[PDB]
Amino acid sequence: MDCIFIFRRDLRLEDNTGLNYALSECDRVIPVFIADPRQLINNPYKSEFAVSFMINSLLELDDELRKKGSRLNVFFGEAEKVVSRFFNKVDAIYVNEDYTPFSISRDEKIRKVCEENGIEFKAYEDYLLTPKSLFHHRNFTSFYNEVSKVKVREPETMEGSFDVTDSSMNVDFLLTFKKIESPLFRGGRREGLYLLHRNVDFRRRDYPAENNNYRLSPHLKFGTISMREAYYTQKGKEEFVRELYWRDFFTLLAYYNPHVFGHCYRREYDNISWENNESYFEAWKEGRTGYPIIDAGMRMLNSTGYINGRVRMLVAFFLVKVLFVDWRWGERYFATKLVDYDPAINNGNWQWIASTGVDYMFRVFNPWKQQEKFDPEAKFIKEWVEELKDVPPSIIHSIYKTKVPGYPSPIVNWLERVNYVKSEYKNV
Ligand SMILES: Cc1cc2nc3c(=O)[nH]c(=O)nc-3n(C[C@H](O)[C@H](O)[C@H](O)COP(=O)(O)OP(=O)(O)OC[C@H]3O[C@@H](n4cnc5c(N)ncnc54)[C@H](O)[C@@H]3O)c2cc1C
Ligand SMILES: Cc1cc2nc3c(=O)[nH]c(=O)nc-3n(C[C@H](O)[C@H](O)[C@H](O)COP(=O)(O)OP(=O)(O)OC[C@H]3O[C@@H](n4cnc5c(N)ncnc54)[C@H](O)[C@@H]3O)c2cc1C
Repeated sequence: MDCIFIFRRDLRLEDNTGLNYALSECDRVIPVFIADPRQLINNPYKSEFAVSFMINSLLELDDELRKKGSRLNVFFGEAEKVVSRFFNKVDAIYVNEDYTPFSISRDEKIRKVCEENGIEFKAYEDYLLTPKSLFHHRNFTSFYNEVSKVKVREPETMEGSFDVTDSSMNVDFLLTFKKIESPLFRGGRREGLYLLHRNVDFRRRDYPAENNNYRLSPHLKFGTISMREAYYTQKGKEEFVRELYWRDFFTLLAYYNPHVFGHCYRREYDNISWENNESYFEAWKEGRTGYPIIDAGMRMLNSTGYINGRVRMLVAFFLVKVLFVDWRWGERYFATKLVDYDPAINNGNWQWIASTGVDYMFRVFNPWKQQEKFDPEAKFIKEWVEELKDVPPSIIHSIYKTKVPGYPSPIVNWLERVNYVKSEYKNV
């Protein structure tokens, strides 16, 4: 048959489930990418960094296609409407299903349009490491132990034929949306594999100053490499593989509990009276809070669109349990900066930290203790907080006692706040 494959979040030609079936089931396959205005224009949850990474990855994907006497066929508009106008005469349409409300309804509409035109619509599982039917767990540890026993499908690629549509635009069109690139990523599968092979001490992955994180999230989220590939390449590293499974967990959690997008996983907490002091929130986004480690984190994130998991949760903790600001505010702000923004993964993590999610205990961290343990030399802090650039570490770790020039002193006492926020939770 003459069919179409629509890329979305699986920006690669290797080990792409839906693409594989498409290549083996039809004679010619037209590789398509649809620039959707609901995602690229006036998206409150849009990240400029994430977009650049996607565009760059889309540019790289286009090269791989040209090396096969084809090219990426680009269209513009809402997915369902695009299919409707341009593909009404194609045989079938292949894709990889996703798990968010937006994605689910978008595919339902494409399905309707497909039935009323005689186009076969085939969606396949690809983003997850495990089959979705296998989910039915309260917490992560329960999930991992049960599902990790299952065998991960091995990467594979089918041979086929890539065709083109003269009408369609080409990747050049997408350059309008690439406005500001992360100095820390370049996108594409080639960079992805390079990162996948750096040998780091994952053991010390908590220390920001060190370089022990693979920085693979954006590549996994946008699919320059498959979940299965990351898995087999690192199969021997238990720590990394278990963390890889956290992606599946949060995705599936959201898939089976759509209400997380807008409400608390544990609904009762939808009654918390967030102080939401717009003033503190503004200080948090600018990294002008009085805590060095928190300031360093936000500042890095702002200019880079990335921060390791340790800083990520310290920052999230501080906004929710110390400045007492609704986690949804932080969720949205992050969605705005993360080069690796993933709706379900971002949501899952925020709720976890705000303890309105999968973690049922009311977890608390000591900013100063934390700061001093994971950045003993204050190297990370000095790298991102301009003003403390020359203050000796010893002082920085106690900067609440002093008051260096140009650096605001703590905007609140975390201890008193955390106690109040908790009482407010128990109150509920
Ligand atoms: C900034 C960005 C732009 C992208 N543009 C395209 C594109 O043009 N074409 C394409 O095929 N794929 C695009 N992608 C890839 C996208 O991840 C896949 O298309 C995916 O299948 C779509 O579902 P999503 O939930 O990730 O949509 P996303 O782009 O995250 O979001 C789509 C819609 O959901 C809203 N939304 C996102 N997060 C939240 C939240 N936490 N709470 C409430 N609402 C939220 C957005 O505002 C928008 O209205 C883009 C991804 C990002 C992060
Ligand atoms: C408040 C908060 C928001 C977050 N938002 C996102 C997000 O929007 N998109 C996203 O991809 N990750 C998010 N995470 C998870 C995690 O921080 C990032 O995946 C990680 O920092 C990416 O950098 P890395 O690849 O170097 O991770 P490293 O530790 O090198 O690699 C570990 C890998 O395991 C997985 N992983 C590790 N921690 C988590 C986690 N907590 N949740 C899910 N998967 C994990 C990822 O594949 C990650 O690449 C968030 C975490 C927190 C606490």
